[PDB]
Amino acid sequence: RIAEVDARVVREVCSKYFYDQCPAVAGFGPIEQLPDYNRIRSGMFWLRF
Amino acid sequence: VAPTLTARLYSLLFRRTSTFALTIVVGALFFERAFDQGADAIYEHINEGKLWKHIKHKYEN
Amino acid sequence: VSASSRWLEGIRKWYYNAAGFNKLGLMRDDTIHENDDVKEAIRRLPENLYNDRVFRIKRALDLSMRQQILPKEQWTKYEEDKSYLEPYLKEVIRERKEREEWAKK
Amino acid sequence: AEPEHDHRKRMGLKMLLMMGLLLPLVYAMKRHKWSVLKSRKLAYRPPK
Amino acid sequence: NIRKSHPLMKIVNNAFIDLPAPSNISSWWNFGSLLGICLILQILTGLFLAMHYTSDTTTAFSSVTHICRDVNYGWIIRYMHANGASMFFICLYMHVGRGLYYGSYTFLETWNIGVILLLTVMATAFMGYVLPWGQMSFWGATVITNLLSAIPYIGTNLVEWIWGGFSVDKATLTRFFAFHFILPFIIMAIAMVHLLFLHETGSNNPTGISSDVDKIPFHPYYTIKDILGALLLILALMLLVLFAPDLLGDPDNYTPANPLNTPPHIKPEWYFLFAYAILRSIPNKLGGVLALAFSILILALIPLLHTSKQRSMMFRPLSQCLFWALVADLLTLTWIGGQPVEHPYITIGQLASVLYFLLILVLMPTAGTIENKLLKW
Amino acid sequence: LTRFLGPRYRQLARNWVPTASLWGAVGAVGLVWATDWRLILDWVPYINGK
Amino acid sequence: LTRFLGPRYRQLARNWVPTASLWGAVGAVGLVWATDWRLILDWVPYINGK
Ligand SMILES: CCCCCCCCCCCCCCCC(=O)OC[C@H](COP(=O)(O)OCCN)OC(=O)CCCCCCCCCCCCCCC
Ligand SMILES: CCCCCCCCCCCCCCCCCC(=O)OC[C@H](COP(=O)(O)OCCN)OC(=O)CCCCCCCCCCCCC
Ligand SMILES: CCCCCCCCCCCCCC(=O)OC[C@H](COP(=O)(O)OCC[N+](C)(C)C)OC(=O)CCCCCCCCCCCCC
Ligand code: HEM
Ligand code: HEM
Ligand SMILES: CCCCCC(=O)OC[C@H](COP(=O)([O-])OCCN)OC(=O)CCCCC
Ligand SMILES: CCCCCC(=O)OC[C@H](COP(=O)([O-])OCCN)OC(=O)CCCCC
Ligand SMILES: CCCCCC(=O)OC[C@H](COP(=O)([O-])OCCN)OC(=O)CCCCC
Ligand SMILES: CSC1=N[C@@](C)(c2ccccc2)C(=O)N1Nc1ccccc1
Ligand SMILES: [Cl-]
Repeated sequence: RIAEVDARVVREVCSKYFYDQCPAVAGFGPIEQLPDYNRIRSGMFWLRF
Repeated sequence: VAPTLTARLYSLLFRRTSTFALTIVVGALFFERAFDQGADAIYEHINEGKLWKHIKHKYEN
Repeated sequence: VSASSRWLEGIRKWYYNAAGFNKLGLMRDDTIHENDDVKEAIRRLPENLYNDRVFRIKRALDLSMRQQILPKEQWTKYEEDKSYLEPYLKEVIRERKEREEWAKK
Repeated sequence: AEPEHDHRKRMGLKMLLMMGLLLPLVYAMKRHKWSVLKSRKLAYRPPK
Repeated sequence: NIRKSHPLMKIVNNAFIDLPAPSNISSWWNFGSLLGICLILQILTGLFLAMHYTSDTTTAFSSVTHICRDVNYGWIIRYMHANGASMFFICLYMHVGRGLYYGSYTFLETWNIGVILLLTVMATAFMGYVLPWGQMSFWGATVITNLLSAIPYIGTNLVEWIWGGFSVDKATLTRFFAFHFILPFIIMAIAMVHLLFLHETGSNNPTGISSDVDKIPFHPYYTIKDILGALLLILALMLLVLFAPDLLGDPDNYTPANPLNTPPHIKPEWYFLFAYAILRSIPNKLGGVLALAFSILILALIPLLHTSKQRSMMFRPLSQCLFWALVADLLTLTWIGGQPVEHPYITIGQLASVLYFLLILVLMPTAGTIENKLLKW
Repeated sequence: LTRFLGPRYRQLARNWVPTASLWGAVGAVGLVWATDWRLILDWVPYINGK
Repeated sequence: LTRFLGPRYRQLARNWVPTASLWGAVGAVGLVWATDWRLILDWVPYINGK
């Protein structure tokens, strides 16, 4: 099941779960500089792509 | 459980920014024709037989 | 002590409810304009009052954003408004006035 | 005195129609982004 | 991350993207960017008018005509520029009123140069309205420039030196066009210093209480609200351009300037009528002029008149009422300014004129001292 | 100069090729639409008119 | 407001008084010279002319 994996597989698999998906976030401590959720959410895609 | 139109639009057009932008530029092209076509059709139906486009047929010769 | 200084409180309770910062769950000292004297007084607050002051202000800026207020049950009662900052603030001013009196000797 | 009279009204109609579309859509984008904040909930849990 | 380290995009980042801003600033905080937009519109429409306008009395009236009839889409450019100037003054007056109601004037540096930004815009729109060279343009230009003749000893010299003659004529129209061209760029430079001092502290907010405990990034929250606001700014402009272009303009300006007779009743544009009323409220030359200057320079000494221990009027009912009596009083002075010096408009103009200066200098300062004592501090 | 020719860099080229050819469609279509280039816009069926 | 009235502040006033009255001579003379104010410049002997 590993040797099947090549670069095309990770791109397809990662986009399926990561690209343009709503993440869950949890913060604890001195997190004033923790980016706002909309900024986090916009980091889940690239306008160049 | 066939995905609705909004879901099939996302999967095919919107997920990639490039295709998202392509259909904005194409959407602008076809929106421009139908908007100026329909809009001008309203402006003159209100003002029917009031301006030169309508009375052009009298003074042809 | 008397009935005349009691309707005096009645018009101060009136102005209090009209001012309406109690509608955001706030206390009078939460609304003081921060100058150098006030910033010092806030610096001197113990941890519990500082943290309480932070949350009440945060809760109010949240409400102000939504143009909402708290239920009447949760408004700050004029009777229970702790002037927690004026003791610290009055000592800050007292120290500053002392410096100013020395500065002209 | 105003030869542009008819043309300005035709434009005025197009301006009203586009605004009737764009104002609620842009309003919707504002509300979309801001919804993260408008429904946020706060809790204060100090040590005792 | 290049957005934070490129020396050019660094200054953009710290001003429009990652700038901390309060989470609760209302629509009254939208007018800062609408002023910038208004300025940009007046640059662009202004620039494209200057490519077809000529600056001499013989054809200055005709070149504007030439724009509204012959050049492609110049009539719309011209009404955008004319009505854009009026939208500029709407935004200016909301901007200032926001600052007074919510106490933003305590930012002395930002505020005190804001006053300078008000004067230079007035000086611009003044020297813009002269350029079409209509009747109102000419005699409105005559009344204003003669205000300097009231200065003792050196009055007449400054007027004739400004004029380049013995009355407003060809020499004035040429230099006024040069001044009207260059001032909006000076404005943009000072508006940049406006922001520089502002970012030193960040924005105030409706409550007058520090928002450090609860800030949000400017992007995407206030980028989108500023877009929405701008789209409502375009709406206001285009309704005036495309459905009522001559509502604010006076008809008399559509007759070429005549240096030999006046109209029976002259009225400035709406955005100067409140101040013209103050001028006429005094039967003295130098008195009327000084009362006119202090009418606007009163803003410079608002911060010295702050008596409240609270910053915003949100929690000060007694100051709220005096604030709205000032808007009504200013709305009254605007009405008088648009009416002829005749009974009873004269005496009304004087009572509203005292009420203006009485509110700012007496009633509002002492009103803040009362409500401090009502709150026991 | 020739750091950028080897196995990995030709893989990156082939990964971003489908995207760049689409941004060329955005620009090209965007250039036609903005300038009203009539030589192209005649064969597309619906916009023909005015 | 009245921080600045006491023994030390009246001493500072009297220390800088000779200087400020000289900068008023610079400004006043500088204003006459720049604007060519003839009402003053007639009594001074040498500049009389042209
Ligand atoms: C070098 C370039 C400098 C440009 C500087 C521009 C300054 C900004 C001024 C903004 C004015 C708003 C629109 C008025 C024109 C008009 O009314 O549009 C009239 C035309 C009809 O026209 P028609 O029927 O004659 O022809 C028809 C030929 N097919 O359709 C419209 O109604 C469009 C207007 C819709 C509503 C306005 C929404 C505003 C959105 C923001 C866009 C701003 C972009 C800024 C780019 C710099
Ligand atoms: C010098 C120039 C003179 C030129 C003359 C111009 C003619 C005047 C025409 C009058 C138009 C008035 C515009 C409409 C104002 C409506 C305000 C209102 O609906 O709400 C009052 C609001 C109270 O809201 P709080 O902020 O206290 O708390 C909210 C809690 N939910 O409180 C606020 O929102 C008030 C914020 C400030 C309002 C700005 C208006 C003032 C304009 C001129 C001021 C110039 C003074 C020098
Ligand atoms: C030589 C001729 C060349 C002509 C070329 C023509 C090209 C036309 C434009 C096409 C470009 C599209 C790019 C694009 O949409 O991205 C920009 C953002 C992203 O939106 P957002 O929904 O955040 O993310 C989308 C993510 N995705 C792609 C995975 C679904 O989209 C938005 O957020 C934009 C929405 C707001 C637009 C308004 C901005 C204008 C300023 C204000 C106007 C009013 C007052 C001036
Ligand atoms: C061409 C003129 C001007 C421009 C472009 C301009 C622009 C801006 C902008 C963008 C802001 C920040 C955002 C906002 O609060 O809306 C601001 C804030 C401010 N301006 Fe102006 N302004 C101008 C004139 C003035 C005038 C005439 C005054 C006062 C007489 C003034 C005083 C202030 C103050 C006190 C603030 C701080 C407001 C706050 O953060 O609460 N400005 N200005
Ligand atoms: C804040 C900036 C500006 C304001 C408030 C403003 C305001 C005005 C006003 C009220 C008029 C009178 C229009 C009329 O009565 O027809 C005018 C005319 C004019 N403006 Fe401006 N202007 C600004 C910037 C500019 C700039 C930057 C330029 C040129 C580079 C310019 C060029 C002109 C010209 C040529 C005229 C005469 C044509 C006409 O009357 O329409 N303006 N301006
Ligand atoms: C010609 C096309 C210009 C494109 C500008 C652009 O997209 O800016 C970024 C944001 C949206 O992207 P993001 O913030 O989600 O970040 C995505 C991160 N991957 O869009 C806006 O809200 C900016 C408004 C600009 C007004 C002048
Ligand atoms: C760089 C600025 C381009 C300015 C072009 C212009 O002003 O428009 C003229 C033509 C009109 O199309 P046509 O089919 O009439 O053809 C008329 C042929 N003369 O549009 C074009 O052909 C667009 C070409 C763009 C190339 C960069
Ligand atoms: C603020 C700018 C001053 C501009 C003055 C000007 O242009 O010069 C005119 C007079 C000439 O002196 P005079 O003796 O002819 O006198 C002629 C009398 N009209 O010079 C003066 O009187 C200088 C006065 C300066 C006061 C601030
Ligand atoms: C130069 S004519 C003129 N310029 C305006 C636009 C203006 C004046 C002052 C400040 C800014 C703008 C104005 O209202 N008038 N009209 C007018 C009519 C009578 C008296 C004075 C001016
Ligand atoms: Cl004209």
